[PDB]
Amino acid sequence: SVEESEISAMNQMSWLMKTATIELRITSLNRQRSHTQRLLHLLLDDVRRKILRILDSIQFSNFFDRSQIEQVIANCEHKNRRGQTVCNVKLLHRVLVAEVNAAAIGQRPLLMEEINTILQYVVERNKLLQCLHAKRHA
Amino acid sequence: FLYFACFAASPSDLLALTKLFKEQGFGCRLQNHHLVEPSMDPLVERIGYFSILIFLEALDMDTLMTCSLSDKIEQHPFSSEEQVCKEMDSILVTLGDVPHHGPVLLAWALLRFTLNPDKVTSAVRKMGSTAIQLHLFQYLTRMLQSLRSGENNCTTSTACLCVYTFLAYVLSTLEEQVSQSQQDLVETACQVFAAPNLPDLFWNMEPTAGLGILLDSVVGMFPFRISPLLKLFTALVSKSSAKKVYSFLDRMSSYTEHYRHKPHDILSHDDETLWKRQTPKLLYALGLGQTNLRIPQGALGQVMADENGFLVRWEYSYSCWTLFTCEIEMLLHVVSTADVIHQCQRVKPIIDLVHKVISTDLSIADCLLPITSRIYMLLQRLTTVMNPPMDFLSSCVDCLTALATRLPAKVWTDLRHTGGGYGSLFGIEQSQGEYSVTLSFLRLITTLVKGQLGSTQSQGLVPCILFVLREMLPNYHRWRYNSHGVREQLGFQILSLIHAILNLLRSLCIFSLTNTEAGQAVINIMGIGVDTLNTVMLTQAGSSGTEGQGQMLMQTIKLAFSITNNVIRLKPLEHALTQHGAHGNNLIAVLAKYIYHRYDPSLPRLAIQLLK
Repeated sequence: SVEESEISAMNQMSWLMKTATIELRITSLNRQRSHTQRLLHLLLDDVRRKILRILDSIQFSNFFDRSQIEQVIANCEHKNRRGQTVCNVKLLHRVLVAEVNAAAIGQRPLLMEEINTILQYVVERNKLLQCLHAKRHA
Repeated sequence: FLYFACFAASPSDLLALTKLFKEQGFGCRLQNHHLVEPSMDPLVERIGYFSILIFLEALDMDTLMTCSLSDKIEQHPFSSEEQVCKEMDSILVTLGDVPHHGPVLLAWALLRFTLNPDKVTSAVRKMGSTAIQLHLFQYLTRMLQSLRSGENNCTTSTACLCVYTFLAYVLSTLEEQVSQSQQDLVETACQVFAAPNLPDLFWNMEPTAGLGILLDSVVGMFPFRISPLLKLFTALVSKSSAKKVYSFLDRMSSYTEHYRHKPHDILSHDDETLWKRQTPKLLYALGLGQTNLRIPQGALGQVMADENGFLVRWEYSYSCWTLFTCEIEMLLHVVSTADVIHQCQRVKPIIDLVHKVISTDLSIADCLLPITSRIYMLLQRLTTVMNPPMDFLSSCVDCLTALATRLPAKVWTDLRHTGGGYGSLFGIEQSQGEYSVTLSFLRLITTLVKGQLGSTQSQGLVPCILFVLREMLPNYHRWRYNSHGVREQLGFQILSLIHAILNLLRSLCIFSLTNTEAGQAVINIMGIGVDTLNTVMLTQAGSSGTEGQGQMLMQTIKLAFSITNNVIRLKPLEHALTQHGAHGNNLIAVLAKYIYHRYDPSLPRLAIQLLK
């Protein structure tokens, strides 16, 4: 449970699961009872049973012409490693500063702030996507 | 502590004890303090508490109070002993660092006060400022609560008596400085008065000294500060002073109000100290209510200046019973507002005492008929709110059960008329993890089934019986337990109801036990094994080896055993009882092993009966 590094704590617990899974596969492929029994006992013996709290921890909820801004944002979305449909704010910032740099001088700061806003939008969007695929793996 | 309470502990042994408790630091500077885990913390406080009590008991506050009162302090064992007093001063002067140094520094300062009022060095003054600074009042409160959590035997009675004598001397010697802790000290009396032998002593002494002083000032605040006076009165409630408290509330001597501005109908004496009330003031204007408390004309008000106006203590003889009736009418009229929750808190100090009265002397049941009739409508109103103030429902059902202990069918019809509504409290309790509502329901139900409700009356309670048999007993093991013991006591009350019904109903309990989950549940209660029993038995940390959590546990076990005995006598359950458990320990073997139980013969005797 990482308040500040939630995405990590997620991907960690995820691959930790995947490990435990390949493990239990092998172990049942040959034999053991004790460790299985103890994990079970701690998982169900009457305190919210453990796997129940673990479930409970994955949280299930989640100057510019607007439509063209939406198109540009959509072109800067990459499927992050987990299938997170993230808006890459670095590329969006680069392209937005590029559209600014290419009556024009007096509105330069306005377009610059607009670009920074589009970038922050892409950033929060990528963050949402991350968290999405994170809860997905979870 | 007990020996000193039995024979006067001499001052030299007391000085040695203080030095020893100093080296160990009241149990905090332990030579092996490193090995203590969180499961051992209450023991230290125990080692702490006696260290306080032993210091307090060795001071013998009673003889000191009597000597100061009679002008013969030289008869105190501390008068001729200058050296012990000086060395104990040099020792206790360094205290002030831990809460266990609260009481010892106080009484000893009190000691230094009594043995030489004119020879008070700055040492004793610093000691007193420290004791007041150490929150020693809440310290004694928690110490008494813990030491009484073990079913107060001789030991907790001696402890509370020592606390009563010490606090009496405190209230007698420093009348002025204590006023800031009027909350905490109250619980202290509410702690001391929990012993059955204390209330008669409080009622037999003069009212102008000791604990009575705290009562007097408390009377000076009613009915503004309701909860303190009501709690203290409920506390003094014993079998001999029941009617005393009844009459004391029937004749209130002062009525207190907080006034922001001097009303134009208040005519002052020359000194502005004695005011006269010009025209009637109506207390509670709840319409058409027969309990119209009115402070009469010409009545006097003693005016005490408060930073925001005037605290007016008017000499008015308003009946506390009718005033609480009007407050309950207010709760009935305002239940659909938001302050209902807060309202319950202004009411709980009354209802709590009412049961305390009604369950103390049934002969006063009729005299309190107004609140008893209002409680039914109160429950019917406050049980359907989205926020059941669980404690208010609990105290209500408790007073109702105490009323049912004398009039079974009457309370039965009255409560069945209001309605089930208990299911919501049960669900909320299971979700939250405290079961005062369910337990109160169980107590009322047990009294009803035991009060010999006529044959026609048992049919109306059978649904509650099915609820007690099918949903409570089968799952009470899995329900969340916020504290230890409450799950066990829930199961134990369930079994007590079941048995008392079966010891009178019969056919239904038999069928349920023989064909439903209750059979296997009671089987498990029996099959916890004698080893777990004896283990929890060694877990009891005090004299309450006959009154520990293990005692309730063994009671639950013997209850399950007598239950199965009766069930077998009166008739899937048999198959489960003879089945070889899936873990290798056939239940009958666990039963036989109970022959090892050597503390309580009835348990093995009943196991043998089940075996036969």
